[PDB]
Amino acid sequence: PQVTLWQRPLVTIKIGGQLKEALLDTGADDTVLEEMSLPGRWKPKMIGGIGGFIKVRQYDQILIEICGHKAIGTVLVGPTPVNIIGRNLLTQIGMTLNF
Amino acid sequence: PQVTLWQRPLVTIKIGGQLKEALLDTGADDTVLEEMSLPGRWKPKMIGGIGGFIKVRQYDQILIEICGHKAIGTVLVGPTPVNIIGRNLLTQIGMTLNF
Amino acid sequence: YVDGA
Amino acid sequence: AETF
Repeated sequence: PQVTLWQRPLVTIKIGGQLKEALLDTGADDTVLEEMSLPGRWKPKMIGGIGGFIKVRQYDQILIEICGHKAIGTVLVGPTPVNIIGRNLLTQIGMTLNF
Repeated sequence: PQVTLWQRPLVTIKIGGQLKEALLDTGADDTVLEEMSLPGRWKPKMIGGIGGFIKVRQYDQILIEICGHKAIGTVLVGPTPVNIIGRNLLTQIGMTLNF
Repeated sequence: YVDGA
Repeated sequence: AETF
């Protein structure tokens, strides 16, 4: 429905049959999850941020449920410090940033 | 004003008498700006990101105007790829996520 | 993502 | 892309 930012905007996600916690990150173009087991094939890719860059596995057409809302999109998997839900999926759950 | 995420949530900021563009980032605890001239004293610090860590200068009580809304708080300055407005300031301008 | 750590 |  709505969430304030006094604390990190953590949500529960279900992906690849597993339950995980992830950060809603309006500053992320893409969604990136810590290392996990995800079926299917993938393609190499590299993403950047503060501190440098990391190498990740790119999975397309991946189903994910975010705090109850389903979305299908690309998901990156690699050495990120935390699971991040990026705008590619945020737009699917009608996530808007209002102020 | 409401803001969707189909595109990067860029906003205009005024800080230290200068105009800059910055990304509204709910995944960021802190506000971090690219190298710029700011008055007052600072104290070293290191923040983390997806690619690792960067060294930055920490300034407190810094006044910033984000899309017309004033806020005062800590601002970090260092080698970040882009200007990021983090939650420490996002809460001051009443930003929220809606889904 | 910015981690104050 | 970039996870800023």
